[PDB]
Amino acid sequence: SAVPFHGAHQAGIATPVQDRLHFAAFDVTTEDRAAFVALLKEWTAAARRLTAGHAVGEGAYGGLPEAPPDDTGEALGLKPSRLTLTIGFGPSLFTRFGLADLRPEALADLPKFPGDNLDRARSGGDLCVQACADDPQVAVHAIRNLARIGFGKVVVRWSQLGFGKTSSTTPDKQTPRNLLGFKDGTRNIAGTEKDRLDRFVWAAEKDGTPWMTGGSYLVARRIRMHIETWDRASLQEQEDVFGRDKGEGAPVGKAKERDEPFLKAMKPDAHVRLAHPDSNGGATLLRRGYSFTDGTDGLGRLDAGLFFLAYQRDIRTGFVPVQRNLATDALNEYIQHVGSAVFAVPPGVRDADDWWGSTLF
Amino acid sequence: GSAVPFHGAHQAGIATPVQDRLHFAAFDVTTEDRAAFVALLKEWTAAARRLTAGHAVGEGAYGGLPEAPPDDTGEALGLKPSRLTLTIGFGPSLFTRFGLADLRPEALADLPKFPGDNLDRARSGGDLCVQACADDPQVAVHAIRNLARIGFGKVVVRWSQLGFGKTSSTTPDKQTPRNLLGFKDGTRNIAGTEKDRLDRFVWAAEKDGTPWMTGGSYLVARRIRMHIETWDRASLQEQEDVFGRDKGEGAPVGKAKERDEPFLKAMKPDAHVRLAHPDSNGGATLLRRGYSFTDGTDGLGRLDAGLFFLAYQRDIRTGFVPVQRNLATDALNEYIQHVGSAVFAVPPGVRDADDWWGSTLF
Ligand code: HEM
Ligand code: HEM
Repeated sequence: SAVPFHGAHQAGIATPVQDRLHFAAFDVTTEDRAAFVALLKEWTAAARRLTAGHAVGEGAYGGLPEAPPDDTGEALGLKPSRLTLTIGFGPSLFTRFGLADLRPEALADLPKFPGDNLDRARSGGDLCVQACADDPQVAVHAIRNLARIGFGKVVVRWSQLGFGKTSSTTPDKQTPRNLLGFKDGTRNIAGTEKDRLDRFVWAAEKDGTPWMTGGSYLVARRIRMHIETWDRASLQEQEDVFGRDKGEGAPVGKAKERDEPFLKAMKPDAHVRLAHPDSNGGATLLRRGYSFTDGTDGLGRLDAGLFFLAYQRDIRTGFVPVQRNLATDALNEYIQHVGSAVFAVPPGVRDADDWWGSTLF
Repeated sequence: GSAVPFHGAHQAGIATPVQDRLHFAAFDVTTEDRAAFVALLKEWTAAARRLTAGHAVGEGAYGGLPEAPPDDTGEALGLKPSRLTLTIGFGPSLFTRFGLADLRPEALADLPKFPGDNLDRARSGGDLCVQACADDPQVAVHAIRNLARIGFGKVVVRWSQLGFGKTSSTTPDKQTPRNLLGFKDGTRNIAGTEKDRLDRFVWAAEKDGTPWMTGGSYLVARRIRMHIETWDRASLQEQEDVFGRDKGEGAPVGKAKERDEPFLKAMKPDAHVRLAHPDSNGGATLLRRGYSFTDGTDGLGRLDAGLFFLAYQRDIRTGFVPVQRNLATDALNEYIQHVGSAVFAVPPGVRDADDWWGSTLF
C-alpha cells in the first residue's frame, strides 16, 4: 500500500513496479543556487507527504479562505497507491550553479543512433521526476503539485503518462504484455537480486563520483510503435522478429517462457539475440518502462508505443553498447525513437532531515 | 474483474457503473457500399461479444496459420474482461450516406454556437463512434485497435480521446470521484438503478417520433480544457464560490454533508450548481459520464489538462442544449474552454446473439 520514501537508495528503482507512470522533465529558470537548494528542500518535504498519502502543506482545504489551497485537492480520499517519487539531474543542470566539474563521467551524452528521430521538444531536460503509482490520478496529482510548488523556479519541459499491468485484475505471478503482443520483462534484473543491482545498477564509490554513491543513471527513450504495420505482419514474422513465440513467450525451440534461451536457434537479427548480455560482453540493464497510448495522429494512426526506461551503474557500459548492438535489429522496421533523455539519479533520502540532492549541494 | 453483459434492451456503457478508464474513438466511413457497411456492422458486434467476455476476436491471438497475421493483435491475452463495455453511436453526417437522410431523428439536433466556443474541427464531428470503457486501459485500447483493424478500408479513425480516470458516477453508493479542479463530480447525477428517471430523461421512446431509436439514447461530447494555472492561483473561497459546494466534503453551501439537497438561493447568482440544476432549467436532467484527460505539456511550461465531457439524454433539444445555454453566465467559464464537440445517436441494445448493432436502422 505504501513504499518507504527514505532509504539508502531512492525508491522507485528496485521497488515493486506499480501500475501507472507519470514522467516529467523540468527546466530550471533561476540562476540562484540558494533559490534552487531551497526548492529541493521544499520538494522533499512535499514528497514525504505525497508518498504517505497526505496533502501537501497545510492541506487541500480548511485554511484562510482568502489564500489559495496549499494542495490542489484531486487526491483527497485516495490511498498512497504505492506512490514512489524519483528525481534525476540532467546534463544541462551542471552548466548552472557552477557545478560543471561535478558532472559524473558516467552521465555520458548519447550518440546519435541509426534511425533516431529525436523530437527536441520531448527530449532532454534539466531534471526529472518519475512518479509511479497504481492509481494514475495519484501520480498526476504529485506531478501537478510539484510543478505548482516550483513555479517561477522551474517549468515542465515535457510530460509522459504510461501504464503497465492492472494489479486489481492481473497476477504478480504473470508477465505483462507490451502493445506488440509479446510478454515483456522475462529476462530483467529483479529487485530481489541485491548482487545484480550492486554490480549492474547502483553507482559505487570507487566508480569516480562520490556524491553519486547509491545513485544510478537513467536513460529514457520515447519509442513510437508502427502498430498498423506490425498488425499486418504474419505471426511468423513477429515471432521471427523477437526470437520468442507469441503465446507462451518461450525462446524458439524451448517450451517454457523462462527456459534459458539458445541464441544460435534465433535469426541473427532477432531482438533477444542482439539485446542479450552474451552478445554484449555482459552488459545488463534494469528495464522499468511503460506502454503509452497518447491518442491518434492526423492520419488515423495510433500514437502508441513504449516509454523505455533503463537504470544502470554506467551509461557507457549499459545502454550505449546494447543500443548500439541493435543497429540491425529486425524490430527496427516497426519502431522509431522519437524522444530521449539521460539523468543521474542521486542516492536516497536517508532520514527526515535529509533532502533531495544534498550530497551534491 | 467481472464481465458486464453485452446484450439487453439498451446498450451497456450508459447506465452501467462508471469504469475507471476510457478510450473514445470517432470514425468516418470510407465506403459508399451499404452492404459493405452492414457487413462491417455484423462483424463488429461479433468481435464485441468476444472482447466484452475476455476472449480473442476470430481464431485467437496465436496458434493459427504461421504465414498469416493473427486474428487478434494479442495484447489483452491473459487479462480479465475488466468490466469492458463497448457503446456505438451514429453521427449526423452519416445520414447523408446510404440514403439514410429521412431516418435522422429530430432529437439528433446540431448544436448551436455557444459563447466561448472554440472548436477544433479536427477533433470534432464524426460519422460514428465507439465508446470503450474498462477498468484496464490495455483492455480498452485493445478493443478500439482490433475494431479499427477489422474496419480497415470501410472506416477510418477521425480522432480519439483517452480518459485516464473517471469524473462521473452512476452509483451514488460508492465514493464520488474528483475532477482535476479538486471537487467531487457526480454527486447529483442519474443513477443506474433509478429506472424511473432513466426512462424519463435518457432512453428514447417510441412516441418520441423516431421508432428505430426506441430504447436508445442521444450522446453529446464536449472536449473542455481547464486553465489550471489560473485556477490554482485562486483562493479557496473563490473556488468554492464558483461551484456552490465546498471543496472538502462537497456539500451545498451552508449544508454539512455532500448529499444534503442544495438550497439554491444561498448560492451566488452565477454559481455552477445553481445554473446547471434542473430547477433552474425547467427540469432538464442529464446523465453525466465524463472522464479526465491530460495530453502532455502545452509547450508553455505547464500541464495540459481538462475534462472529456459526455452526457446521455432522451433528447438533445431538451437535455444539453438548454442546460448549456443557461451556463452562459457561469462563473466556471472563466476557467474552462470548450475545444471539441460532437453529437451521436446511440441506438438500442443488441437483443440477442442473432441481433447486431444498428439492425433497427438498417
Ligand atoms: C518497442 C521497443 C521494444 C520492444 C517491443 C522490446 C521487446 C522486448 C521483448 C519481447 C523482450 C523479451 C522478453 C524480455 O523482456 O525479457 C525483450 C528483451 C530485451 N530487450 Fe527489448 N524491446 C524494445 C526495446 C529495447 C531497447 C531500446 C533495448 C536496449 C537499449 C532493449 C533491450 C532488451 C534486453 C537487454 C532484453 C533482455 C534480453 C535477454 O537478456 O534475454 N529493448 N525486449
Ligand atoms: C470542466 C467542466 C465541468 C466541471 C469541472 C463541472 C463540475 C461540476 C461539479 C463540481 C458539480 C457538482 C456535483 C455534482 O452534482 O456532480 C457539477 C454538477 C452539475 N454539472 Fe458540471 N461541470 C462541468 C461542466 C458541465 C457541463 C458542460 C454541464 C452541462 C452542459 C454540466 C452540468 C452539470 C449538472 C446538470 C450538474 C448537476 C446539478 C444538480 O442537479 O445539482 N457541468 N458539475
